[PDB]
Amino acid sequence: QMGAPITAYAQQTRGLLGCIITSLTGRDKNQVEGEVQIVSTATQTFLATCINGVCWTVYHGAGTRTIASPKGPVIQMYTNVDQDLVGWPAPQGSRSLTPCTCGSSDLYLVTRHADVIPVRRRGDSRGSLLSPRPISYLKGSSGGPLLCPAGHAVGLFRAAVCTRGVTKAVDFIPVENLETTMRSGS
Amino acid sequence: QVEGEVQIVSTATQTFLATCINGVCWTVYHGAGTRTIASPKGPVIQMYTNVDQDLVGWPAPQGSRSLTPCTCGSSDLYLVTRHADVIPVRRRGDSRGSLLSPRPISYLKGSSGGPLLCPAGHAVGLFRAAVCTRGVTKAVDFIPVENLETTMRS
Amino acid sequence: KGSVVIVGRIVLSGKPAIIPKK
Amino acid sequence: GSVVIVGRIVLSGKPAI
Ligand SMILES: *O[C@](O)(C(=O)N[C@@H](Cc1ccc(OP(=O)(O)O)cc1)C(=O)O)[C@H](CC=C)NC(=O)[C@H](CC1CCCCC1)NC(=O)[C@@H](NC(=O)[C@H](CC(C)C)NC(=O)c1cnccn1)[C@@H](C)CC
Ligand SMILES: [Zn+2]
Ligand SMILES: [Zn+2]
Repeated sequence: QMGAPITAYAQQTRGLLGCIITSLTGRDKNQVEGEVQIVSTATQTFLATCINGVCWTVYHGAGTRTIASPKGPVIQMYTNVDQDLVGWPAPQGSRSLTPCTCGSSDLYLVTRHADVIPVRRRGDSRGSLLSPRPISYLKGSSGGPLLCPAGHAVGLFRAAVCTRGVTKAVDFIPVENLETTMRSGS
Repeated sequence: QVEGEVQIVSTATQTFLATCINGVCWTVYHGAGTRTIASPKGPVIQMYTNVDQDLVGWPAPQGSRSLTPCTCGSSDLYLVTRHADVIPVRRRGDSRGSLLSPRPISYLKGSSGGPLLCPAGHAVGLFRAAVCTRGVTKAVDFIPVENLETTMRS
Repeated sequence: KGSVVIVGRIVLSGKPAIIPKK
Repeated sequence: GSVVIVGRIVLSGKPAI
């Protein structure tokens, strides 16, 4: 968010059984808050980020699926199979992040555990961890945001470079790839 | 539910702050000294006491969680007060930092032993004393995390 | 086949605060 | 005397359900 240091917390709203029933009915009456949403399909659990009034995540996780809302299942707004992107209209009550304009290379990744990991940009869609971590830690964090020192969105977490069970580098989808998915079509 | 990283501590005399980094509650020697912390099971002895670096440490209490030390080397620091206000600070050395907006001395009083965070929210150091000229503070003085990390390897 | 469901949230906007109650 | 805890501060800004 706007200025100050990036700090985060996590709140669980549903259990395994509660998730399964609302996945099949597609009806979710629960109240929504925050910028980042912890998503699930029962079988797999990951992350979703709100940038520009739209809730984005990875295609390798959600596919061509619908999101559960208070009015029933909501169809996707954007689907970009090649850039590994998916988008639905941001749920009522969620806050959106503004794309980065400062061009900084000191990125900060937010995990599902609500921890903030320091990342250094090493390319257009590549960055390296300042402290190498085990692969288990990064699991469930796909679709999560990479923030700049101001707390603005640089990109969404896609894949980790794993050698022996430890990850030294991360792979992401940059914010400019989102805006060209908005300007494209199908 | 809900654990704090920063504790608001008090002696018979003054009142200051205490920050949990790596399973241990740290604060300034000029506030606690060789004192013990209160717990429902009795007084707890200090795990570390470094009189030279103005450091004191006891094991982390109940209702607390630890801050992870900074690994990004950023110079854009942020001070957290006893009132929970965040002050932007620029690093001007190993243990020195300047305020972007010069505040009166009262504003910083009792915020010693508090943390100085980097943009990731990770601990860079502990607020020790404020640099005062005429009653207005323009800069701050701190104990960096690498002093805490060596005092542990001992 | 089934829908994607929201099982939790993460808020970035939380500013430092004093924990309420005694 | 001892050092007592008179309050706590959360950095994350977590409200508590
Ligand atoms: O998607 C995630 O962000 C995530 O957290 N996912 C959840 C839920 C989940 C979703 C999809 C799957 O896929 P399935 O198993 O095939 O049905 C499983 C689970 C989770 O619990 O993980 C994570 C982020 C990583 C921790 N995503 C992954 O698991 C990705 C998968 C995608 C698939 C599309 C193409 C990109 C990768 N897996 C990895 O990132 C994987 N490592 C790699 O594939 C890297 C990719 C490079 C492009 C960086 N390759 C190497 O590390 C490598 C090393 N040495 C030689 C060659 N290649 C890791 C999980 C390690 C196996
Ligand atoms: Zn920016
Ligand atoms: Zn850092």
